[PDB]
Amino acid sequence: LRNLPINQVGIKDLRFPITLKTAEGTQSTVARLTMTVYLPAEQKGTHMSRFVALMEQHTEVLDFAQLHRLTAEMVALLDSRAGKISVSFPFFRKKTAPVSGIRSLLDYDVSLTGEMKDGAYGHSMKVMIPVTSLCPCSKEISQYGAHNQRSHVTVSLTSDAEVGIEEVIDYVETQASCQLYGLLKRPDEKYVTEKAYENPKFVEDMVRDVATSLIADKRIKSFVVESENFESIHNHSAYAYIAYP
Amino acid sequence: LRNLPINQVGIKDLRFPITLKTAEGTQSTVARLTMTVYLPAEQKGTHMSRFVALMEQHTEVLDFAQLHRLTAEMVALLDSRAGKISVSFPFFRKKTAPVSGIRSLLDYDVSLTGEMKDGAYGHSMKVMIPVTSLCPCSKEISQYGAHNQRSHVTVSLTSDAEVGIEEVIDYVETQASCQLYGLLKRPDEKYVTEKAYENPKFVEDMVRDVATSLIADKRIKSFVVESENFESIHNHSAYAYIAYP
Amino acid sequence: LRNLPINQVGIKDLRFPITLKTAEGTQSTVARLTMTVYLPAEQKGTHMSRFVALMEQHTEVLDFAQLHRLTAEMVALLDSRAGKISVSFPFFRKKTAPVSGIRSLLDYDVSLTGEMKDGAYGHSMKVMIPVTSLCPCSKEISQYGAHNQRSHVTVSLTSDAEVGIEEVIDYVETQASCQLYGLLKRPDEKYVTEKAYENPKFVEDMVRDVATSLIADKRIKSFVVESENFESIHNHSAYAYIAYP
Amino acid sequence: LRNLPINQVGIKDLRFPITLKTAEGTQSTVARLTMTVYLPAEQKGTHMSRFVALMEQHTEVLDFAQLHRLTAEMVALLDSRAGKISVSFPFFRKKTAPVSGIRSLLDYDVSLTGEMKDGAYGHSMKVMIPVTSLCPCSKEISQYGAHNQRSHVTVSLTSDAEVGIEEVIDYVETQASCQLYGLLKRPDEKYVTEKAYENPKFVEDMVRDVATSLIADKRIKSFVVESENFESIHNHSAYAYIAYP
Ligand SMILES: Nc1nc2c([nH]c(=O)n2[C@@H]2O[C@H](COP(=O)(O)OP(=O)(O)OP(=O)(O)O)[C@@H](O)[C@H]2O)c(=O)[nH]1
Ligand SMILES: Nc1nc2c([nH]c(=O)n2[C@@H]2O[C@H](COP(=O)(O)OP(=O)(O)OP(=O)(O)O)[C@@H](O)[C@H]2O)c(=O)[nH]1
Ligand SMILES: [Zn+2]
Ligand SMILES: [Zn+2]
Repeated sequence: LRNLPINQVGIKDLRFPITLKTAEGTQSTVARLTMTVYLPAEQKGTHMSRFVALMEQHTEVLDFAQLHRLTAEMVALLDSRAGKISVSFPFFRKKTAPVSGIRSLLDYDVSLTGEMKDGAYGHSMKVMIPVTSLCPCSKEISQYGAHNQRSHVTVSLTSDAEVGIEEVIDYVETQASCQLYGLLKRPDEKYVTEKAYENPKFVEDMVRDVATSLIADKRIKSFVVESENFESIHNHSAYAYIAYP
Repeated sequence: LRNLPINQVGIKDLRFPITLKTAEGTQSTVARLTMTVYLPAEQKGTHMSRFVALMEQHTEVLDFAQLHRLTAEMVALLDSRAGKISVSFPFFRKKTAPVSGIRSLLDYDVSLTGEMKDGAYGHSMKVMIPVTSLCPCSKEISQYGAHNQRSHVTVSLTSDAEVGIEEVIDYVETQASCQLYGLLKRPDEKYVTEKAYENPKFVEDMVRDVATSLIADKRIKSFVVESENFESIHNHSAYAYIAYP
Repeated sequence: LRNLPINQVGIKDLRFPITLKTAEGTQSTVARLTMTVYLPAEQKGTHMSRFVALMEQHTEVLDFAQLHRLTAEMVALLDSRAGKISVSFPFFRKKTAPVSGIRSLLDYDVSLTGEMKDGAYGHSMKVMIPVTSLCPCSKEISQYGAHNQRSHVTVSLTSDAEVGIEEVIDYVETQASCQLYGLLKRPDEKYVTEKAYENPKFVEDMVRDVATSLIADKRIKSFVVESENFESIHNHSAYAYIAYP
Repeated sequence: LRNLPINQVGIKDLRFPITLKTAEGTQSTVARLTMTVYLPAEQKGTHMSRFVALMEQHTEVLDFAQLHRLTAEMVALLDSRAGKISVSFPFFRKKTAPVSGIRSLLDYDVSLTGEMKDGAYGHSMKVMIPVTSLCPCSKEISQYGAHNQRSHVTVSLTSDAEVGIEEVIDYVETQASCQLYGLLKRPDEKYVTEKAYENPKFVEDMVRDVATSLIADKRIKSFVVESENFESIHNHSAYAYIAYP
């Protein structure tokens, strides 16, 4: 009576090396794990060591399948009817060379969750994409030139089916006025202006475009899209988000 | 070209100094503000300048009523049906050492949110109370000693009636194995050490014990209680939360 | 023999409200304090409560004089021949209106140190200034428009004599292609492009210009100047610094 | 127009995945890189693209020698007399629980720096070891219990000879009231709790005890030892450092 069920309990912010397999190759990274389960009213404690125990044992590559695998095994190991694992980490993508084979690397911040309710599995995903946004109402008053600044686009979402980290990166960068590339001389600098100068976007635009994509994709049962446009003109961001449904 | 509502759009993390009135006095602090409005589909973009305007003008001491006032004035100006203000800040309170009674400030992190949805007002608040936790497992099994650590309890709740920040602080501080003070003399430090060793609590115990107090407060419609213990024997945290309902 | 003198010891990251007096008015803020003293080889411990004790007692406005005052009083209170106090906090500046009396606020991150060696006082200062830098080699390849991004300029320095937080802000913004103002319509936006478009600067330029000022000022016995130009084109900064002498 | 040398100029916080070789094995981690060169007075600007180039090309396991190799290759390419590379990263090591012997990784933060000054090479390294501290004052004065907390010991040193990261870890872990492990079973947790209560240490004691070990290592020319204890009875830290010489 006095004691209540605890929605979730376990470890949080355990920093752990993970080798990650996505559909454009395997890569090694450093993740930060949160791992928890439902604890019923009559049980005083969960078992804290078993969460770390699980991760130490499982040196298998982490993909969508392996994340289900761990999460079901977790509820198993700790004798609970529910629980979640989250894995946050930087994710790197190789961008092949638009000039002579000089291809740069770009870093993204990604976070995968896996959840077991009673036997039912559910997964969700969060990905932050840094982009170079350009303003179209700052080119409208100025005869020449415009207000350019770095902007971040986060995309949180839930699906029944597997959805690649990169598919989401791409969903976002497609709409990007111009995305972040690696330093290449004169050649790669000419067409970074013109792509963002004649089609520039606001914080409101960026969320709409990305949302439109996300509505289309029947796998995505729900999402949130945030864009943050760090005004160079003030020490504070322009911000907007959309949730669906 | 466009056909998508934006749930919220505005400025985020405007860092702004403020003067705050609470039951126990008035203080000067520094705040992060996020302020945003609903944006209808065919409307292309909100009016970013107007947020900042609103805040430069109002020099009024912040208080439950003032937040309401400010959030209704915000949807008015930017001409919108719904909107949100959130103000985050360190909050100070004067404490009394338990034996010697020497006075010292302790610091807390607060976030207060006002929301308007078609004339209706809601306010929620988040508060973070650092306290001490001491492990009952370590106490029991050991011929002496008990590992203890600083821990963050974070309460978020919603209410129609105003709940004082200090009120949420007392609910937590009371239940903590023991609480923190800036100033302690030998007898004080003797007191607190022994207090913790007498009243050990799992992360489960804290959130449970705090949740109950909250449930016993008719004003509170909903809450989350989190407790993170930065285990002094691990390099990760123990973590638990209860959500009501 | 086995035990050594400890250069410094005390409290670190004590978060405390301070009312700060500079030569353009008094303002209230929230500071983070580090406070320490030399501990000789024969002494096992310092006195940790006295650092907090001092701050609780002294509710006098903090200016250059008051910071000496505290620092000498500190070594006194804790019976040591040396020690330092540092105070970090955000500092706000009122920027009067270039159009009809609509004047915005901008936040800066400042940090003041005070040190007593044997009786000799020494002070130093650190100030981070956010600026809107524009590139002049990105306007050189493009016929119209250029690569604009937010950049941060930190200025650390030591003086015999008082040097105002604002004098340093100004030293930096003078050289600024354009500095951060508050949102004003059409009027204030026209001359934010032209000031940074015809005189744009790199990371190397910004450090040189600011250094030149700092060499001039006979009060400044030494400094460091850092500029960080967060490339919107990559998730990593362009960086440079100069130390003198 | 210009007449001022720049001590260092380059890119900062390039976030890059790496493979690292140490005495006890080879691991995959993620790194922040800062790379910079000396810039002579009348030379206007360094060549930012070339830093990134250098790193995309070299896929070699990182190791003491490789850092040297990389920093000499860097001044070569950018055509400069002096320069600095610094690589920061989480570092993992496999530990053995003290009683049960169960294996678990603990995580550390390392920063390795190479510097070239006119053909001469220097390397320094910084390392942060989380450990447990337990107060001897609290132990003494109290009829039972001792407040303890997690604490960060941070060692920075310079040497002509290579010092293994794990070597610096062992110097600290040994002196800690007790050390951390990811996995502990009851007997293990019993062990560590009791170990700390037996070997209590002021922040003064730790840095002192660790400093001595360092002094006893002819390879180390200079060092700083810091220890921050996140006091479980306060909301600020105790802090001390020794600098040699
Ligand atoms: N549930 C819980 N356990 C904790 C906390 N802090 C803490 O040190 N522990 C340690 O973790 C233990 C929980 O059980 P455990 O994971 O070691 O597993 P167990 O001994 O119950 O059985 P096992 O050997 O089958 O895993 C407690 O007995 C205690 O020693 C906490 O806040 N909550
Ligand atoms: N020096 C030191 N003191 C500590 C640490 N941790 C800690 O709790 N303390 C507490 O702080 C005390 C240091 O003295 P204090 O500031 O209370 O002053 P005091 O009792 O020596 O004399 P006072 O009453 O004249 O100030 C210790 O006795 C201890 O209870 C630490 O790491 N170093
Ligand atoms: Zn325990
Ligand atoms: Zn103590």
